[PDB]
Amino acid sequence: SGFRKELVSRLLHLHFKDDKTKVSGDALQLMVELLKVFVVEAAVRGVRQAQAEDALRVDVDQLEKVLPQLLLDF
Amino acid sequence: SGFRKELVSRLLHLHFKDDKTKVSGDALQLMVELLKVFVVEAAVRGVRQAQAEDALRVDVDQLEKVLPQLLLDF
Amino acid sequence: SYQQRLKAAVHYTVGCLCEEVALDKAMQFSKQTIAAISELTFRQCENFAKDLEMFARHAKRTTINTEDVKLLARRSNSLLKYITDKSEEIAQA
Amino acid sequence: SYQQRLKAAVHYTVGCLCEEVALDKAMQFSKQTIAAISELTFRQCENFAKDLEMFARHAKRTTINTEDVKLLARRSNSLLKYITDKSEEIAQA
Repeated sequence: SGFRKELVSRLLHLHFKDDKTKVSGDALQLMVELLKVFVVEAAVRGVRQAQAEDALRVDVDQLEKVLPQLLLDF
Repeated sequence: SGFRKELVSRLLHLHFKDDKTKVSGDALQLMVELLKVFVVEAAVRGVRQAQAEDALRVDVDQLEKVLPQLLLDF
Repeated sequence: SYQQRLKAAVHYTVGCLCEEVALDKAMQFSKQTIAAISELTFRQCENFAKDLEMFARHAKRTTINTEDVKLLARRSNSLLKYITDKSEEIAQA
Repeated sequence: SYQQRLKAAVHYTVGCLCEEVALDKAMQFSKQTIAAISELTFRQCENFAKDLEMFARHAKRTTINTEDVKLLARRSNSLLKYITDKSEEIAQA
């Protein structure tokens, strides 16, 4: 399971400032892996936090606590 | 009030990986300004947080709350 | 709608990724949590994109390469090793 | 001791900066707070240094320039404008 290259291409291109900007094929595959890691880190840190406070599920409260450090690491 | 260039030079050089690495004079002046902004943002956000929770002074607790967002902006 | 469509595609992949972690860790996610991570991931792409674009142009290039991308992962040393090891596999392809 | 000396110099400048903000905002800082900001600023220089070094070498240079430094401030658009406006003054010097 993971992101499709085409999805990742569209996501990046939405945000480039200059219409000349392009992305190599190699780079694009790396970005696919990096986006996956980001999501899994978010999910795994969410779980740890829920475990730590003994909740029944990862709710948004638990997520919100782990985001600041998440964003720093990425 | 601000940082002396010589101080900033030594601070950077302490942490370069390669002994060849140098810093232009222009760059060094910009870093002097940037370091000052960083410190003033820390201080000002600390004050806002103390105000928000109606404390008598900025204590370490209040500071700690603003650091995650501070580090993200820098 | 174009961006709504891209947001839905991300949400679906995120839902899949979260389901896999949830099973692996025997812990449930609220649907609001999965939705939040989806929104987070979409926004995070903006930052990745612009950064990559600036890093390429800093090296006087208009097309982003694997160095620009590894620079992006410089932040945590563990993230650095994972993106460099992932870039060795991809190179062997 | 060399690093102790650099830490003391930073602490002194930070104390001065904080005093000036404290007066301007009519709010007091604990001495522990000023010390924490000092420590924070010292650590932050490590991150600034290594990043600058990587950004220069990404552009195949061994001496850091103002572009490396403006890249460092790319993160917030307000920080970006402040470091670019500060770099116009310095250029006029």
